[PDB]
Amino acid sequence: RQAITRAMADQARTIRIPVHMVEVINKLGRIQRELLQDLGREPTPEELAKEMDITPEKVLEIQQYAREPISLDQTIGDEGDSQLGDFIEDSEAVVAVDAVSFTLLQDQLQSVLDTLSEREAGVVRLRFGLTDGQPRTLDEIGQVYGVTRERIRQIESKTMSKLRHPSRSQVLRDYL
Amino acid sequence: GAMLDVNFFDELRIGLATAEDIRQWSYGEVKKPETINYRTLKPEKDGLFCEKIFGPTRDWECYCGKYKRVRFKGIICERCGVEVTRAKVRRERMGHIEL
Amino acid sequence: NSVPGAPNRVSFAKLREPLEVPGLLDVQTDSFEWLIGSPRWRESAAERGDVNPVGGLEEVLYELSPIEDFSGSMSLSFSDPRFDDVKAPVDECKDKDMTYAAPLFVTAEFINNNTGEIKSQTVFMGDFPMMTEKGTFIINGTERVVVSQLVRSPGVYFDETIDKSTDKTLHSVKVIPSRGAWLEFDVDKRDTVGVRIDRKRRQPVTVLLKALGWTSEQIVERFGFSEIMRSTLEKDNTVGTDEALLDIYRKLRPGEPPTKESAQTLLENLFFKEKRYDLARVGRYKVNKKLGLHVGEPITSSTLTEEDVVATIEYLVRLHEGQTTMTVPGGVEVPVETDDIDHFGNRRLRTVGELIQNQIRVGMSRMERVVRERMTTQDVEAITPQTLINIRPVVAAIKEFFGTSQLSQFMDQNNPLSGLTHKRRLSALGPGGLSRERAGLEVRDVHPSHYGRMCPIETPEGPNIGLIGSLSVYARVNPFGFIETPYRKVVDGVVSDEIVYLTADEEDRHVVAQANSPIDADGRFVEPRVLVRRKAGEVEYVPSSEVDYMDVSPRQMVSVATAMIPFLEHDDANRALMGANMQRQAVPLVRSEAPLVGTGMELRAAIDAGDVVVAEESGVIEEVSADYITVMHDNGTRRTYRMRKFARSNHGTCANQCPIVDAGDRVEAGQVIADGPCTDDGEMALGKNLLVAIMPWEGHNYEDAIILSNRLVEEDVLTSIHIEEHEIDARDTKLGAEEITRDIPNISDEVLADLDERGIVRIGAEVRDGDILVGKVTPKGETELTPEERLLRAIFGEKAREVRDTSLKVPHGESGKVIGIRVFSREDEDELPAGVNELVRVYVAQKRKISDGDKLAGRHGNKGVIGKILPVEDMPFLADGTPVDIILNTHGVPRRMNIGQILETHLGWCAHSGWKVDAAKGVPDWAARLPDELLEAQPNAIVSTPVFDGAQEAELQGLLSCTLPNRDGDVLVDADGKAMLFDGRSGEPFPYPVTVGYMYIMKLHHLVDDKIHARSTGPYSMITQQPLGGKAQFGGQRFGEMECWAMQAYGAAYTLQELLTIKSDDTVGRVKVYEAIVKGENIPEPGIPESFKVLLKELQSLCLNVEVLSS
Amino acid sequence: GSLIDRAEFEAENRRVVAEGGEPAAGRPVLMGITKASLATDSWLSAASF
Amino acid sequence: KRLKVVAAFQQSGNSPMGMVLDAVPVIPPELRPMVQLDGGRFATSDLNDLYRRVINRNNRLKRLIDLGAPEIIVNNEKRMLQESVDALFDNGRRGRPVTGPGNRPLKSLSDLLKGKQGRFRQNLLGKRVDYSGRSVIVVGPQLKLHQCGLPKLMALELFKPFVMKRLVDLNHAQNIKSAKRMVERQRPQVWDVLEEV
Amino acid sequence: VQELFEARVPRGKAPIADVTGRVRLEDGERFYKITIVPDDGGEEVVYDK
Amino acid sequence: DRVLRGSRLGAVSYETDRNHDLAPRQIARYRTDNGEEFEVPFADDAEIPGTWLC
Ligand SMILES: C/C(=C\[C@H](C)CCCCC(=O)O)[C@@H]1O[C@@H]2C=C[C@@H]1OC(=O)\C=C/C=C\C=C\[C@H]1O[C@@H]3C[C@H]1O[C@@H](/C=C/C[C@H]1O[C@H](C[C@H](O)[C@H]1C)[C@@H](O)[C@@H](O)/C=C/CC/C=C/C2)[C@@H]3C
Ligand SMILES: [Zn+2]
Repeated sequence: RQAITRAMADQARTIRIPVHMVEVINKLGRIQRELLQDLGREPTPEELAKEMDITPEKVLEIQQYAREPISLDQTIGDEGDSQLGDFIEDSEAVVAVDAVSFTLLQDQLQSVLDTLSEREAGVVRLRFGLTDGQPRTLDEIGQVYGVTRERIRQIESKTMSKLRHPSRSQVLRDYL
Repeated sequence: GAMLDVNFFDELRIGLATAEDIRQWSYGEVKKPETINYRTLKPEKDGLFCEKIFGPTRDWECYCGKYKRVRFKGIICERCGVEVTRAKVRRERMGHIEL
Repeated sequence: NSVPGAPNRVSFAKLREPLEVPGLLDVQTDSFEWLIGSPRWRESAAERGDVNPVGGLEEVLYELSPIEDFSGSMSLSFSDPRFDDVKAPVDECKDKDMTYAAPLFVTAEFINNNTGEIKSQTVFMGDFPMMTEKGTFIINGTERVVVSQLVRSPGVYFDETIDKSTDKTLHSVKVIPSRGAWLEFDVDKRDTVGVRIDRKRRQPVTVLLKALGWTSEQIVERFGFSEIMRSTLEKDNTVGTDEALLDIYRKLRPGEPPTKESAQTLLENLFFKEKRYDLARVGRYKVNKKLGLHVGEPITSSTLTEEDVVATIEYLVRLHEGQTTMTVPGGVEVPVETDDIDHFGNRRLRTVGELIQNQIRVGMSRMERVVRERMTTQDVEAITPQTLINIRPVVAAIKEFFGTSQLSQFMDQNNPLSGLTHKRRLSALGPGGLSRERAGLEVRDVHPSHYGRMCPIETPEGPNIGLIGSLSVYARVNPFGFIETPYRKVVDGVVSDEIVYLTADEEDRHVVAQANSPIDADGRFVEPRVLVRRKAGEVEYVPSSEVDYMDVSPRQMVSVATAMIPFLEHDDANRALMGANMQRQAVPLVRSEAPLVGTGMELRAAIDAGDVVVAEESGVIEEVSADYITVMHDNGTRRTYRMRKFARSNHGTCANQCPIVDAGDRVEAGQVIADGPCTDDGEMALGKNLLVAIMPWEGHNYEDAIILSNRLVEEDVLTSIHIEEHEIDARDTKLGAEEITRDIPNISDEVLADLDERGIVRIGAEVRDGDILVGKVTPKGETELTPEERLLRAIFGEKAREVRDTSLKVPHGESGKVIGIRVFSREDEDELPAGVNELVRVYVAQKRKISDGDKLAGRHGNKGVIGKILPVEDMPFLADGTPVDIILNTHGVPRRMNIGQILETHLGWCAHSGWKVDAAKGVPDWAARLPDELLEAQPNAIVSTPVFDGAQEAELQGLLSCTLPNRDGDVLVDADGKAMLFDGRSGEPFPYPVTVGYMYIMKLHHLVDDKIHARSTGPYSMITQQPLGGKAQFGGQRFGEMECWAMQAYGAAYTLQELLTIKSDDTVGRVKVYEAIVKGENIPEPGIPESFKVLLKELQSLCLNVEVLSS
Repeated sequence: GSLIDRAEFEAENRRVVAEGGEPAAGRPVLMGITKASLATDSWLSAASF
Repeated sequence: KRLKVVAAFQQSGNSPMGMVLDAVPVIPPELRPMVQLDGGRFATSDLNDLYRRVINRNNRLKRLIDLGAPEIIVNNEKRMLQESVDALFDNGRRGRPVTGPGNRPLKSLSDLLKGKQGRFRQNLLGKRVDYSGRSVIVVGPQLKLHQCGLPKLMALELFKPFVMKRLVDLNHAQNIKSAKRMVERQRPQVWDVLEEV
Repeated sequence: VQELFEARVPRGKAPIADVTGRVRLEDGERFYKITIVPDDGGEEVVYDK
Repeated sequence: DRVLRGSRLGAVSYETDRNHDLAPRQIARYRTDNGEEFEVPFADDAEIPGTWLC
């Protein structure tokens, strides 16, 4: 009986649950069912938490963990010709208008950054990591520019004060 | 013949595949009847969804997060074991069972 | 007549009827009251079969008890089912989504045998759903209807076939029970009667006979005359009872070693021990009536017997002998003939009571196995019936029967006629019934035993034709499940008024006269030769001495909704079918005016559908408003009836109930007190009365198109209210808990004006497609940002706003006001499902006008969408200035054989203008058989032609000749029924007179706003990458196989490459197509489809090496 | 007993009248449309049918 | 009838040893996904149960062989593994089909191809397309023969990227994002652009 | 039409002649018999059922 | 009582797919018992484990 119960608790569910949580799930189900038979009313979560001497939020966590998944090959409609898996929207796909909007945003940002000088645009692109993935820090840009980091930081502050102008913001405001 | 499918084909040969072909297609041997960790919802190790066998779930990310961008691509994390690449190779890599 | 608040609707009916229409929900209500065991059913059964008052639960609990162990040392029994009061009333259940139910209680008794102890406990069996006042169930707040099912009854069904090689008749028999095994006694190409038992063919009859213990002497004695039986008794090649038993055991068992106690018990377990073979009381009555075994004995011992088996073999061999009648020793004689499987004496009706009893029995079996399991493993002198019984399989069986089973349907209600005909519906298919591929051509036919038991007209017209029909008007269900029909008995040519309800077999035994036969007003027939219906459905004339039964009325053979068609006897059958189907899909308008010309079946079919507030007890009105009426009874008491102002029906239509009594009137018990959705002064009203001309007008009314005036859009003649709901739920998640709030990130203050403080909208805000209803925000989690996003947030200074916005936006192409916000919560202690925190429902309501594209129809199957709404002045008017309203088409009338619309148009014009038959010198010759007070009528008067006895054509001519003028001296319509219209557009009169009149058309539920759809780029599928489907999602149309064949047959190949690569599956192709269109470049060359790649991976996973080769 | 095309079989008679001459004897047969479409040259159009 | 398959194995460069199977392959997981819904509810893909049964019985057979068991248990375990792989490849072929919850037979690998619901007759030959529409029809007797009517509320959704490019080109919007929002709000100039496109 | 394109043997299968010549008609018991005499040295073709 | 909107358990980013430079990497050659060879490209600064699951 030990081998049968342990092996059923291991290989019963499609998502594997350890045996102590399966034990408390079985205890919760038997407790709720017996209190329904002896009561005539299906009890409350606080009643079950009173009976099992645990907290009601733990009772809700257990009753959320106890739910087994559904299968994607069932008949959704009236007649059976439609699987469930044909009506699930793939949200991780490409929305295909925001991608081309991202491309146009990159080109617009290129135009706006190229309306300034060379040192400013280079420091900004190295600071925020546009030509490469990793953003260079102030010490890295001071190394690549032959200066200290304080001049780099003053250049950064002055350029960020420059870029908040409406002449450089009226085209980029609608991109957020 | 072709394997990257450049839409330049002239034949499509079917054939009865041997065990030497089966264990040549596969990337890793699945050896546990688990799918997903019940608590953190991550793919289990050596399961039917294992990220070492079938590839990573996140774009250019290993399992332990030690390599997390495109500059580490085409390498394998020496701790976790997931080859860091795009996450769309979970649609194309196969595994096998040794009976 | 005989309804206290009836409008005076004068009838053209020539002949009196004896029997009024029975209560139309009597099948549902009386079957459920049979199941419960209600005292009303108790006194009715005491009137009609008083020998055994047995309910459904009592029958199941008595076929269950007793329940013992294997040792027989302890027994558990059941007794006394008994209900309680319901836990909540109907409207509260529909509000808070609770199911309308009541608890079951059962007195259980556990008996120990050796020492002897009985233990009486009151076991709570479960929550049992209860039927409402109108025959509907309520499940989870929705409203459901259980449909009846037609199955073939148990018994013996003798039938013959030809063999088409030797061309000899090969008879057979199928002793088919309820819940048992089968057995067939065929006749082969030879004369060896094959006894294929449980579909294991061999072994002629001597095997079963000597297996029963019969010797060759007794086989010779009972079966001596039969050449077939003596040939088999010589070709038996087996002597000995045990010699037969070992053959039976080795062929039926095989895979088990035989022994002389197993074959001793196997046959006695299969067909006689009643734990495995219980043909029901229906089957016992059917077999005992078919062979004539017992006559007056009550129905008990529901298993078979060896007497019945040898009677079956004797009947079969005398049927192959070609005899006429047979008397088995021990019983009365019976005729010898083959049986049919489509006769209505063999198809019983499994109604709702038997349907719920079956699921309760299949729950009680699984409870019984658990109880008899734990009656051993539990220790003795320690058990109690509270510990024995597990009610979980019974409550799960009830729950799985009501929710998600194809005979427990979601009740449709777009009008009370469709509610009423959604009940009283017979379906031949379902669980335990044949599917549509097993449905042969023979079962869809109309057998001649359908006269008055099932309507031949009303049925669906898709692939389900003939499998679903409705009951007739006067039909009534037997106690056993057959369908009874009334008949007036005539004695010696004197038609009496006693009424005898007759099923199909007794309808075959006698001869039955016609409904509209000329009675001589004494009971005597006028002519000696009367039409009649013979046994097999033959139609003959007959001398009137032989006729012993007469129909109760015409329209007996027809359904409810088909009896509401005027002039049915002039139409065809297919267009009448389309009219009876399209009559129930009408929508409720805002005004709902009663029809001018109708039949007598509107008042009864409206007050019997339950959607009209009817005064329970008489008295006087105290107080009226738009919500509540309080009558004052004769003795002190008062009673408030609450209305339903704008409730949402089950399909998105309005459910108004306005009152129709003033504050001083006196109502009697049964008077209609408030209209319903589609009613006017009590009776049904599905549309409006519209002036119509039958000319073809400039190709706009071409090929079943209908044009209308602008007066219907202006004066709101055709206008329905539609109410939809939207539902969202704030629940917990892994990262936190979603909240309903005003602070939605990355949103302006423009869309946040209509929202109030707790996030939901106000009441009365007119919304458009894409506006915020419920402002809900989710915890987003941790994501990395693109550098452009990072420096843009640095440029504008705006923060991260780490929670993701997912509101409830009103979907595409919807608008209207916001009626009501019913918001539940967890903190206010409502019954919410596990893991949910806050549920909220918002009800949006729009007021749809009429529009071109909407589907209109008359009452004779003359459908057609609206072609063009003309303005008022370019619409052909009469010689009075009155414009016509709609213009039908001429060419659709004569080729469809439905001139009932032309007769209804003529009689409608007569009823609108009003007439006066000038009997100055005597009543004229056409109107000599008209009733009185039909010689003259006021304008806008109502009339009523019944179905098969109505206005004659000569009487229509005579009414249409004398048709008193409008306001001037002006008879606008001559004796032909036509008028001289003027062209409203050019100006000249039309050169020929044109038929006009007042028709009655209804607006169907096929509006355009539920059909028009488009898609540029929406969602996509999961496994494959195709776009999704249907208007519920965004979805795209299906470019199937035959359209690909057409595109190949054109020679157009590039469009096929387009539609099959870069619009459905080219995952890197779609975004390049979009970018190329936006930037203005050429479309790139496509690539391979992902569905083909999926095909390749599945073929590689089926151990098939598939290598794609370059060269 | 194997059904082969009239073009492929007659070309194989051309290859076999040389290099030692004997003809494979054949008589023309008439087959229905399900039987004809399944024995095509492509295993993709046949399996899709 | 025998020479057909024997010459089929003899002519090509094939071996008959591949009819038995020493290593089963696994389909990639994105063709049998475990997608979670909104609200934590999960959805398997009905091949995971067959794969899990094969994995379970294979591990148990390996443990029985390494443990050392009598012939009855090992023979029954090997026939169990054989039945599981046969049910994986074609459920309902030999004997009773393997049913899941609710007495529904599971969708095996061959059932992704067979019949009308397979890949061939459902998703390879006829697919759902984009840039599409559907509505009811009426008679238009003033049109010429090559013309057709069209509702503007439907043609505005059919021709959305064309009209987006065109009203970006005419300076009615700053970029594609405000142009798309302008189409969604249906401002009174988008019809004047819609006629041109 | 479906039995033509599928090339089944038909229901009302009427035999045809196989050679020129005169016939030997027989009206048998419940089913006839027809035999065709050839104009050459061949056996007379019999059609029984 | 909601809309069927699924999502696989994983995120999809999009960065610059450039192959002109990568991180420098070694290649370790692992060997099983049955005469098999395998190549696993680890990074340069990576403690290469003495065993490996092939
Ligand atoms: C095909 C079928 C039912 C169809 C869905 C509806 C009727 C088809 C005939 C027609 O085309 O008009 C069979 O129905 C049952 C057995 C199995 C079959 O169900 C089936 O196999 C198909 C579905 C079985 C249970 C479905 C439950 C849920 O499916 C939705 C919600 C739940 O119930 C359904 C409600 C259907 C009510 C219909 O009612 C009809 C009109 C509309 O088609 C519907 C409003 C009315 O004409 C009404 O008079 C007809 C009722 C059908 C009579 C009983 C038949 C037995 C709704 C479609
Ligand atoms: Zn790692």
